[PDB]
Amino acid sequence: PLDFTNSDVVMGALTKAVGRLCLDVTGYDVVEADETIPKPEGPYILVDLSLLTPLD
Amino acid sequence: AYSLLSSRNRLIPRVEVQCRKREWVKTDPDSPFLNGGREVLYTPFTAVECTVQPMRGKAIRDQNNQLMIGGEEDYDSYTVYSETLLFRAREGTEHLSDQMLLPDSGGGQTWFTVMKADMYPSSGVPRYRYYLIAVPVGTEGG
Amino acid sequence: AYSLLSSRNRLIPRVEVQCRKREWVKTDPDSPFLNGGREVLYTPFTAVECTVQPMRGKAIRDQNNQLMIGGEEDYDSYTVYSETLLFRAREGTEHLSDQMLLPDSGGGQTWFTVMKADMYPSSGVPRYRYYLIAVPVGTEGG
Amino acid sequence: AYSLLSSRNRLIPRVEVQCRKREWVKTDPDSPFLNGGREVLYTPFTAVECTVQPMRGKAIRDQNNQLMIGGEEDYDSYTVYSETLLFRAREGTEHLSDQMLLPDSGGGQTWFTVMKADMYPSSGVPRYRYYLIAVPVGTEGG
Amino acid sequence: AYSLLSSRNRLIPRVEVQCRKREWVKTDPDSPFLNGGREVLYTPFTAVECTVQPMRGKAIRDQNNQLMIGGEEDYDSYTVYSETLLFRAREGTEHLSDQMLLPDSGGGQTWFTVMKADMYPSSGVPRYRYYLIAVPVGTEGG
Amino acid sequence: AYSLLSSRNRLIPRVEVQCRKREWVKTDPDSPFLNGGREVLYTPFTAVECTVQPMRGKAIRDQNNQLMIGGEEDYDSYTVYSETLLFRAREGTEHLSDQMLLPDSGGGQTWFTVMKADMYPSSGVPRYRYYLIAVPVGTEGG
Amino acid sequence: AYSLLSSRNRLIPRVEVQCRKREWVKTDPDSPFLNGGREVLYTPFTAVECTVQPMRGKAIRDQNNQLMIGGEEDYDSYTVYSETLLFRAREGTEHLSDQMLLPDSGGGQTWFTVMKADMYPSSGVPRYRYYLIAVPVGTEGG
Repeated sequence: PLDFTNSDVVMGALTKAVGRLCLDVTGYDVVEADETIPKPEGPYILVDLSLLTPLD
Repeated sequence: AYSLLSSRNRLIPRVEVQCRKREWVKTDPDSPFLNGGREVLYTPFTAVECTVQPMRGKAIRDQNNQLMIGGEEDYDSYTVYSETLLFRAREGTEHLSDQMLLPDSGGGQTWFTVMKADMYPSSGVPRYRYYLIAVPVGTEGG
Repeated sequence: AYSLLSSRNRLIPRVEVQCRKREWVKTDPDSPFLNGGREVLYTPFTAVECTVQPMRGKAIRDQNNQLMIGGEEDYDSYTVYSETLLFRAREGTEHLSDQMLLPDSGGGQTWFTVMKADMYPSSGVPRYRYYLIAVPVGTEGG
Repeated sequence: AYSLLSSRNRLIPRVEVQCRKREWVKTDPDSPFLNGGREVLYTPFTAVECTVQPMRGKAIRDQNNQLMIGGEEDYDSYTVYSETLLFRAREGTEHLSDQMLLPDSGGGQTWFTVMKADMYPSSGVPRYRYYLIAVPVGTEGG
Repeated sequence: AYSLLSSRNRLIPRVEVQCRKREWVKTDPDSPFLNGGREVLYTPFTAVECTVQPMRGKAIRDQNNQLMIGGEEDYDSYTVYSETLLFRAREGTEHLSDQMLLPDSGGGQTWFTVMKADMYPSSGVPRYRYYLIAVPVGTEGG
Repeated sequence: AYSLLSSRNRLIPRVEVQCRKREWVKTDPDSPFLNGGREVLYTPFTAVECTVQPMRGKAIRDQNNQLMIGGEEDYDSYTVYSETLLFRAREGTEHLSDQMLLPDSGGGQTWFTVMKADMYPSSGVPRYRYYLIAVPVGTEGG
Repeated sequence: AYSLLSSRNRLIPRVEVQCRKREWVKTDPDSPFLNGGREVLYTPFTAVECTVQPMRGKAIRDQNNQLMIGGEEDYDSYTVYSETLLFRAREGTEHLSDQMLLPDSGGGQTWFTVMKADMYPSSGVPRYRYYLIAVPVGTEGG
């Protein structure tokens, strides 16, 4: 009954948090690296989770 | 104007092949991304008559089974002459490249994705040449 | 002197194509730069008779749709034989390279920019060969 | 349809060769790995009629004995035309590439592993071309 | 000995072209350098009969207008067959390479500098082949 | 089966050449190494009839005298057609590659070491092609 | 055996050329080096009949005048067919490569050094092919 939010939930929600703030400020369009699509029209931003570091 | 080439051949055998068009769509309701949960929509069709031929050389990238650090991966390709019009992907749109189903070196059947299409707009006769690469095993391409 | 080649062919079909000349101009009143807000001026015209043909190989840079980190970009090219004179860009001037409209692999129509022009000044007959590259999708070249 | 090529030749001599299919299996009872102690299972067979030919150039990687920091290693290869169907490896399965026994430059006999197979699905006649590379001396390949 | 090639052709048209020899001189009175303020001296002349032809391929370095970080630069070249003797530069001397004026892809006329000259001393007939590269726009070469 | 090629030619002259087989042996009594003080044992013989030809190109590695930081070193090679069987080295054994004595560009005679041997097991006729490289001057190869 | 090629041609003109053999010697009395003050000894001679031809391509290293950071250097080369035997350098000796005097692109005459010699020991007829490179201007080679 003592539940929580495991790693998978936090990691996936961090991308969307970055995605919304980029859209809401710059006014550009957003896209991730996870799946490939034909290049959109107009300015846009690409998001990628390049690296991840643990603390021992 | 061309006359002989504007008609179907009567010496070399030709076969028909199956194909399928491809689009994509966004599924996630709240994700702010154009990608969302991408999905592909298919609509089948066939080519009137086609000729299939393999790569001519033996270059290391044209071999069928390739040794990688994971395991003996798989690769195939072809060159096709056809009288049907097939389209590649176009940017700023939701259309993807057409695919068509052909036999492979492992004895099965798999989908090949159109990569290069050749046309002669000034001649008039509808004869085309395509270059195809087999979809990665276990996926539906991109 | 050449006689047969100094006249129009009567066996191979030829077509006319549309073109357009290109200049550029500075618009910003106060910017100290030659660039300013660049603009291009067009003046249309047509080529008397032309023949269009595609690239012969299958080299990775000659394929139509290319996979980049952003998405499946687009590329096209041609080789054209014509009896009209078309010019490339010249430095220290305001003239840009001529462009001409031709069909593409995606089924549409787009502008191609002249990159290489071949001439035979010592022969006399006005027959030329050009090499063209499709303008990037969503822009008007440079 | 093809008629002459759908029958066996009557001018150029052809020979039969021996082959063997290959699978693999896991032996370790407690190891958590798909590899385990790998083993290969064989099932012999023969090709109806074949033609063997050597590499045409003299490129450094096509020479027979090669100088490495350890010692004069060994290398061989061939190109084979055959009317039997041989298969390469397929991923996500337990099947490996077929092998066939041929003479080598050292006077002995060794196994060659199929690497590239060419087929013409639209023609119909069962004529194939293969490219083979000799198994490393002292092992049974991979 | 050669007879037919020792006479002027009577089927293919040929044209004459203009040329100019080139030296150099030091002008600074006090500078200790061989360069000084370099100057070039010219002496015009003409070639008896010549044939001009363009480069055959489409390699990136043979295209006419090239994209650099500054702007769309200009480039041209030719291959010339002639019965006049033209000389390249010689070291330890004050002589430079001969130049000759030919039409370009931009519709104008510019000077081309001789880079490679071919001769057949053992044959006797005075027929030569040259390879030329257009002088950079806005300068007189080197 | 082949008939004409199964007999000796009667138009092109052919010559016989001398050869010698090569093994190796360990001499040091106490050294723990397989190498020890290596020695080579020879057993002479001759080839029935052979044809010698030089390399066709002019690539920098095929030139005879080469400029190195030490001095103008020496290099030679050939292509030989023969009806005698010659063997390359085989691993895990004490046999080395056969050698045969041929004239060189310096006017002398030196030993060439077999590097590539071509055979056609499915044809039957005993005709072979070899590629040879001259032993380094002052040594007996490896 | 060859008959026609064992006699001098009667259609294509051929010319004789001059040559000179080359050795070297040590002059310093006290220097401990094999080099000492090197000197070269010459002994002239001539070739019976020869044919001279230039390089066929236009590769950057085959052009006559080359642009270096110092100045427009000079380069020339040839391919020669001859019935005289000329030798390259041999190691562990005091003999150097033969040289022969031929016309150059600058209108003068200079010495060319033999670099590659081709022979057909199994044929018998004394016909050879050489490849030559012009000595650096201002020196006598090496």
